[PDB]
Amino acid sequence: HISSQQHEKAIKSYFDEAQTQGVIIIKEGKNLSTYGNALARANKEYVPASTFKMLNALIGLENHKATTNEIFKWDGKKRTYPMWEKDMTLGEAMALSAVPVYQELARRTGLELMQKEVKRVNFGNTNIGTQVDNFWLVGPLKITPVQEVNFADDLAHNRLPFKLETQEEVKKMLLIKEVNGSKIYAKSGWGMGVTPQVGWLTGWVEQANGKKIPFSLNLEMKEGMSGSIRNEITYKSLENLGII
Repeated sequence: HISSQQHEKAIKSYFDEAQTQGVIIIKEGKNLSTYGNALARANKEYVPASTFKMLNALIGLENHKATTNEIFKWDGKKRTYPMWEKDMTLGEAMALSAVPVYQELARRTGLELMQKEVKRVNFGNTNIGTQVDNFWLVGPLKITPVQEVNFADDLAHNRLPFKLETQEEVKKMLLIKEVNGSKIYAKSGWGMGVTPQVGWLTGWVEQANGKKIPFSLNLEMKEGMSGSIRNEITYKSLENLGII
């Protein structure tokens, strides 16, 4: 029906119109497809930012540093956003991307265990340095858009080296949208403590027929830019390709 040239032009325009540079890697089966207006970003390293929360959650749950029902109490100190000044579960913190909750979880895990677990799952360059509570925000941990879809691919198919239940627990925390029988599971990310700033939206679409299609949107964020563009560009691309 529609030509590859046309799909590539449309996706590229989604990034052009947002006035940013980015790429969206789609994985169908074992085949990777790169779309966007800056394809060379596919194999470049960037901090994972909040997308790391997926692995942070897997590690904490596997090593019993928390349960899926445990309420992390707000300590009462001012936080960057009012929505974060409340008591929440890992799952609510994932949806709100509440860094404080995941920094606490990382501290429970501890530097030694964290470095060992990141090495074991082979996430990005696997280096977390010496600060257990911010390595995914300002370095030294980095990962490429290609490694992100592959990580998303593994999780969606329960192939990561964690118990089946642990992966299922975390996957339930990532449902962000339902469209015509398709479910989108994803984690957004936005590293503001780095220059240039990087935006993410990694995950997968589960189609009605059960097929899972992983993706990874990666672009440069600019001050005065709405975080929802990550989602809007992802949805329009997924739709344009007929994925959802």
